[PDB]
Amino acid sequence: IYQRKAEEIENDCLPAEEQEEFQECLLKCKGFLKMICDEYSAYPSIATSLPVPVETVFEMLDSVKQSLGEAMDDHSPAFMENHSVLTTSAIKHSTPSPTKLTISPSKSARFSPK
Amino acid sequence: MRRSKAEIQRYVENAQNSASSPREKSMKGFLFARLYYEAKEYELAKRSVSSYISVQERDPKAHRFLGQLFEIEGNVEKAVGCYKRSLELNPTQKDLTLRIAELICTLNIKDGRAEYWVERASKLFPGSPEIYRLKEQLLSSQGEAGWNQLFDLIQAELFARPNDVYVNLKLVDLFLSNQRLEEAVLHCLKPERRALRTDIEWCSCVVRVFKEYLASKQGQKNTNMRMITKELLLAQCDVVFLTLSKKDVQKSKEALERFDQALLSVKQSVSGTDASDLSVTFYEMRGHYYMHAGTLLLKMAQSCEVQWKALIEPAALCYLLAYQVPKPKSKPVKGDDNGQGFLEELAFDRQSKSGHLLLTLSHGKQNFISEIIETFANQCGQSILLKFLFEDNLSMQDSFMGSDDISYVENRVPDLSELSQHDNGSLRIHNGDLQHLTWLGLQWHFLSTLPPLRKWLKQIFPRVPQETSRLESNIPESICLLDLEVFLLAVVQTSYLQLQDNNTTADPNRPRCLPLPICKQLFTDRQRSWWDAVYSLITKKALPGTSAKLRSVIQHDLTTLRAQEKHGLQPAVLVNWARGLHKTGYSLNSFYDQKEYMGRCVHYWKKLLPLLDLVKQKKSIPEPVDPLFKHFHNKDIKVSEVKDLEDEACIAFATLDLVDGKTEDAIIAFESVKNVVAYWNLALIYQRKAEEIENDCLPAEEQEEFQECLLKCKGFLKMICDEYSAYPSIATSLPVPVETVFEMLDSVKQSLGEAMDDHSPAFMENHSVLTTSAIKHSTPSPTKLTISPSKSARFSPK
Amino acid sequence: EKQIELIAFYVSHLPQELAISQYAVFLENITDPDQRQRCLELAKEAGLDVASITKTVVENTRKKDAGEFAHHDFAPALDSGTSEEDRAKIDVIDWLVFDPAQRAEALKQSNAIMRKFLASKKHEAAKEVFAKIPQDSIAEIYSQWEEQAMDSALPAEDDNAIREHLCIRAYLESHEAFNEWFKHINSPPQKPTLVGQASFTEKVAHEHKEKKYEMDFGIWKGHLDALTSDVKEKIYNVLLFVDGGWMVDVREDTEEDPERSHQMVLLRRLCLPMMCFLLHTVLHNTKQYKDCLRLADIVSSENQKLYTVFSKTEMRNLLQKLRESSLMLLDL
Amino acid sequence: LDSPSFTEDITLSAVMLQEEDPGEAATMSMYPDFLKSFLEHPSSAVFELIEQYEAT
Repeated sequence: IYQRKAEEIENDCLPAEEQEEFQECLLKCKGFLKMICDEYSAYPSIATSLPVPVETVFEMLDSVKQSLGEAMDDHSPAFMENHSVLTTSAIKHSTPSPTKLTISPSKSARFSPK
Repeated sequence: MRRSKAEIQRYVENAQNSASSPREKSMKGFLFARLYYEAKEYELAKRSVSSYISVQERDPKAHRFLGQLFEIEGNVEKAVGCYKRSLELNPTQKDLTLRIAELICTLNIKDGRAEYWVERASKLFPGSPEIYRLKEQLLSSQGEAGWNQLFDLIQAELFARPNDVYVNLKLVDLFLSNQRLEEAVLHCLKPERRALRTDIEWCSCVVRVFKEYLASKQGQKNTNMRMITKELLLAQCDVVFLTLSKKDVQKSKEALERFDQALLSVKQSVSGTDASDLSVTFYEMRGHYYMHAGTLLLKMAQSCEVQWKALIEPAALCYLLAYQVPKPKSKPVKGDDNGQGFLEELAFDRQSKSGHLLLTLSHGKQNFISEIIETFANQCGQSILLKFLFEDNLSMQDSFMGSDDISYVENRVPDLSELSQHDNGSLRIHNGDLQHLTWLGLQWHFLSTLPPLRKWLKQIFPRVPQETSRLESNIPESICLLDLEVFLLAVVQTSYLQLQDNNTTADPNRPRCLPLPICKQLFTDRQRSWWDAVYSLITKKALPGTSAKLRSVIQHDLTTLRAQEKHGLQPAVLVNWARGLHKTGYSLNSFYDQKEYMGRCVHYWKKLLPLLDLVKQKKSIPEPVDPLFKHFHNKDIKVSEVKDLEDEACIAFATLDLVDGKTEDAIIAFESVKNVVAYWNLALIYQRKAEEIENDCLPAEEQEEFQECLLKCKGFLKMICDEYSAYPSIATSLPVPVETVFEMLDSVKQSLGEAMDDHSPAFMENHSVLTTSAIKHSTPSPTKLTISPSKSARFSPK
Repeated sequence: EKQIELIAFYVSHLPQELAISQYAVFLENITDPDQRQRCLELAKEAGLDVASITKTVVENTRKKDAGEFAHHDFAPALDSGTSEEDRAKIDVIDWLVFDPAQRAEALKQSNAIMRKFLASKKHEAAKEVFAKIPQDSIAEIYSQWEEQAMDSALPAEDDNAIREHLCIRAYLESHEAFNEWFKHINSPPQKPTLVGQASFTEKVAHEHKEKKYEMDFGIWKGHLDALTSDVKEKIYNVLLFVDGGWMVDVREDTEEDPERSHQMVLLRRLCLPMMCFLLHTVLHNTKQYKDCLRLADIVSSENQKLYTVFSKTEMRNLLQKLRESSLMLLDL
Repeated sequence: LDSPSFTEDITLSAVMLQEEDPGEAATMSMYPDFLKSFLEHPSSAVFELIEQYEAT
C-alpha cells in the first residue's frame, strides 16, 4: 500500500509538501519490510506464510533503500510511539443494503489497475 | 402605540400627587425623563432627569441620559460635561470615552483635550477605524509635524489591516500631496494590493496615479514605463468591470470609453511580432475589452434603453471576439510565478465567461455564430457596434474598436470539454466566490449537464476529506466535500427556480442567465453567510476573535445539510441531492469514491421516505420561517410521483449493496422493483458474472453457470426492449442510450450461439417462496476491529 | 373534535357570563402560541369580551393550586426548581400581555403569581414571571389612563399594583446581586504552595506564581468590593423602601382584598428578616463590622418599624450575629 | 379557465374511502360549511340560508 502511495506521488515535478509525503511513504514501506525480515530471521518457518518468496521482499527492501538514498540511514523516529488514541468502536464492515441510485457526480475513482 | 404628551403628563401628575415627599417625586424623575424622550419632548425630559439627578447625583445612567439630551440639542460642550460625569461615576463605560473623543474633535480639533480623549480611547479600542479617523483629523491640523506622525499612524494601521481601502487611499493621497509620485506608484504596484482590485475607488486611484506618472515621464524610454502601462491597462479593465457591476449604464459607457482610448494609445507601441510582456497583456486586455463591451450591450437591454433582439447579435460578436483571443503561452521561467500566472488566470476567466455566454445567446441555434460573423464581422458591423456603445462621442479613427481588425474571426462553437477546462482555470481568480460558483453551476444546469462540482471543490478545499464517518455530528471541523457539493447543488437549483418564476413574463430573446457583472444575487444572505463562514474557517482567513461566531453559524445550518432532526428541507431538494450524487457516483471509476457517493445518496433517500409517507397521507410538510433553501410550491411532490420515487430509492439501495459487494442481496432487491432501470442493472450484474466465469478452460459445471448467466442477461435485456417497444418514452428513464441495450443484446446472442433460440424455460414460474421479512438495510454501528483474515475481496474494478 | 375556528361564534350566542367562563375553560387547553393568537382574533371577530376572557383564564389557572403556604422550617431549602405546574402559571401571563389595553390587569395578576412564588422561595420562577411583563408596562398604564381624558389620579388598585411590582423588582435585584457576590466570594485565587525541597528553578517559578497570585488577588478583591457595594445598595433599597416601606399599600381607597393583604404581611415577615441576615453576612465577610452594627439602628427605626416583622427568635439570632461582629471589632 | 364536474368528485370519494368512518367524516366536513352559510346570509335572508343548508 505504501509503495503504491509513493508511486502515485512520483511525478517528475513535486511541490515540497508532496516530497515530504513521498519520503514518509517510503520510510513506512522500509519499516514494514524490515519487520518482515526481522521476523523471518527469528523464525524461518514464516517463509510458508508469506504470499511471495522471501527474495522478493529483499529485492523490494533494497529498491526502497536505493530510492531513499544513503543520507537517511541514521535517523529512525520511533515508528510506533504516537498512535495510542482511539478506543474500541466495533468497526461494522457493512455491505451496502440496496438504496436507490442517487447520482452525485464528484469523485472520479482514483484507482486505475496499473 | 406612542403615548401622547397629554397621556404622559397625566401619568406624571398622578405619579407626583401619589408621592408623599419631594424626594419621592424626584426619585421617579428618571422614568418621566425616558417617557418624555420617547415622546420627543426633550425639554421636559431634561427637567425630569435634572430633578432626578439633584436627589441621585451618583447615578451614571442619569448623567449619560442627560448627555444624550444635550447632544440632540447640539449643545456639545454640556453633553461632553454630562458624559465625563457619567464616566467618572462608572469607568466601565468604554463606549462613552469614544463618544467624548468624537464630540470634542467635532467641536474643536485644536482643543488640547482632543489628543487626551483620542489617546485614552486608543488604549480602550486598539485598531478601531473610528479612532484612526479621529487621529487622522487631529494630525491633519498640525502641518509638517502632523505629516510625519500621520505617515507613522498610516503605516501602523496598514500593518494591522493591509486590506483597508480607505487607509491605502490616504497613503497615496499623502504621497501625492508631498510630490512623491514615484512612491505612490511603488505602493500601487505592491502584490499585496491585488486584494483591493474589487474596490472601485482604489482602482480609480491607481489609474489616476499611473496616468499622472506616465504624463510626467513622457519622452523617457524606461522599462518601468512598460510595466506601469501594463498595470494601467489591468486597472482600467478592473474599473470597467466594477462600474458594470456597481454603477449605472452611463458611467459604464464612460468607463469603457476611457479603456478604449487607453488601448488605442498602447496599440502603436505593440508591434505584432514583439513577445514582450506588454504585448501579451495588450492582447489579453483586447479580449477583456470585447467581453466587457458585450456585457455593456446586455446591460443597456436590461435597463430598457434598447430591445434585447437588437443587442443579442452585437453582444454575441463581442463574446466571440473575446473567446477567440489566444491564451498567453506560459514559458515557465523558473523563479517568479506571481506575474505571468495571473494573466493566464484572467485568460481562463474570459474564455469560460465568453464561451458560456455564446452558448446562452445562441438558444441552441446551430448556425447562429455563422450568421453573426457574416452580418457583423465587417467594417459596417464595427460602425454599428461603435454607435451602440458610444453614440456620436467617438469616430472610427479615434476608437480602439473602430481601428481594430475583427474580419479574421473563426466560425468556432465553444466545446464543452474545453469549457470545463476553462472553468477550472477561472476558479483561481474568484477564490471560491459563491456568486461565481452558482453562476457556473447554472450555465451547466441550462445545458442539462451536471456541473463538475467535485473537481471545483477539490481545487478550492484541497485539505477537506471527501466524506465523514460522523453524519450525526454538527461540529464545524467535521465538514466534508460532499456537504459542500449538496450545498452548491441546492443553491444552483434554488437559483434556477427563482430565475424561472421571475422569467414567466420575460422577452423570448432575453438570455436565460445574465453575465456575472449585471446578474442579480443568485443566493440568499444566509447562504452567503454560511459559505463565507466555511470558506474563512477552512482557509484560515477568518479575522482574529470571529472564529467562535463563524462556528455557530456553520453548526446551525450543517444540521439542515445533513438532514438531521427538524431539518426543514423541501422534499424536492432531497430528491435533487440524491439524483445528483447517484449520477456523479455512478460516473466514477474509483470503488471508494462510488461507495461514498452511493452511501450519501442512500442517506438522503432514507430521510426522504418518511416525508413521502406524509405526502401520501396528504399532510403538509413543515416550512421554516427563515429557510436555508427557499420552498418552491411549483416543485412540491405530487401523490402520483411518490411511487416512482420509492422505486428510485429502492434502486439506489440495491446499487449501494452492489458497490458493497453484496451481489445476491442486490439481485433480490432489483428483481423486487420490476422497472427498466432495475432490469438494466440485473443485465449488467449477470454479464459481469459471465465475464468472471470466462477463463479459457472451464469445468462442465462452470460452463452451465456461464450459460445460465448469459440466458438471464438475455432475458432482462429482452424485457427492456419489449417495454421500450410498448412505450418509447422509457428512453428518458434508461441510464444508457437504447442503442447500447441493443448492442449488448446482440453481443449476448452471438456468445450464446444460434443453437439455443428455441428453448425458453419459463423465466419467472419457480421463485414464489419467501414471505415478508423486512430486509433491514443496516449500516454497521462501530464495533471494534476483530481481524478475521479469510475473504479476499473478489471485486477488482476492471 | 378540534374544530377551533367555529367555537368563538357559537360561544357568542351564550349569555355573557357563560360565554366568558366557557371560552376561558377552552383557552386553558391551548398551549401553542400561534393557536392562542388565532383564538383571540376569532373571539374579537365574534364580539366576545376578550379582556374578561383572558382575565378569567389567568384567574382559573392561578386558583387550580390551593396549596397552603407551607410552614417552612428554618432549613436553607435549596432553590426548588420551576415545576411544570409553575410553568403553566408563568405561560398564562402571555394571554394578558398580548393586548396593551390589559397591561394593568397583566401587572395585577403577575404580582399575585409572584407573591405565591416568593413565599415558596422559587426565585427563578418569580424572575421568569417578572420577565414576561414588558419594561414599558408602567409607562403604558399611565399613557392609557391619560388618553381616557381622566383628570383624576389612577385607580387605587393599579397604583398599589405598580408599587407592589416595584417592591418585587427591588427584592429580585437584591437577591440576584447577592447570588453574584456569593459566587464570587466563594471563588478566591489559590495561594501558590512551595514544595518543601524546591530546586532553584522551582523557587523562581514559585516567585512568578506568587506575583501572579498577588495581581489576581488584587483584581478579585477589587471586584469583590464593587459587588459588595452593589449588594449593599440593593438590599438597602428593600429595607429602606420609600414612602411607607416594602410591600405596603399607600392608597387605602381600594376594595378590601384580605387574601392579598395577608400575603403582603406574610412576605414582609419572610423576606425582610432574610434580607437583613444576608446584608449582615455580606458586611461581616467583607470585614465592614461597624456597618453590621448600624443594622440594629435600621431594624429598630420608628420610620420603617422593621422590628415588627421579626419573630422573637429571629431578633435573638440577629443580636447574636451582631455580637459576632462586635467580637471581631474588639480583636481589632 | 375551463371545466370542473367529474375528476374532483372521484378524488373526494377516493379520499373518504381511506377514512375509518366515511359517514362521520361527511358529517364533520359540513360543520364549517353550515357556519359559513349562516355568516354569509343576513338575518333578512333566513329562507335562502335554509335552502343552502338543504343544498349542503
